[PDB]
Amino acid sequence: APAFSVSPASGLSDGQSVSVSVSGAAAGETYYIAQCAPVGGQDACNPATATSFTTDASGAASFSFVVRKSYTGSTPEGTPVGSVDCATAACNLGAGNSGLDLGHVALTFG
Repeated sequence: APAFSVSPASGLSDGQSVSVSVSGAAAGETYYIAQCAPVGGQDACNPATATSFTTDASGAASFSFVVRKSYTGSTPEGTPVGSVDCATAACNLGAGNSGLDLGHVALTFG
């Protein structure tokens, strides 16, 4: 129903920025946009790229974001495995709340 896409969805380089656009929801609902990837241990998420936004004009939210081939991630169990990479594993950028699920774009590194 809602809309969550990113211009550059492939061929992303460490540091390269990406364009994100959220048009579908509406004023009266918050959302959390973040990128996470599993690790040889369990799972890790990026804290620096951890940001949130809210809808309003017909539920629109377009802004400039960024990506990193490898980002310092950490387990959610008090176990900071260390840094995380997207070369051997894949990274997924999703954005939404527990009540509404917009979707996520699978990032690739060619």
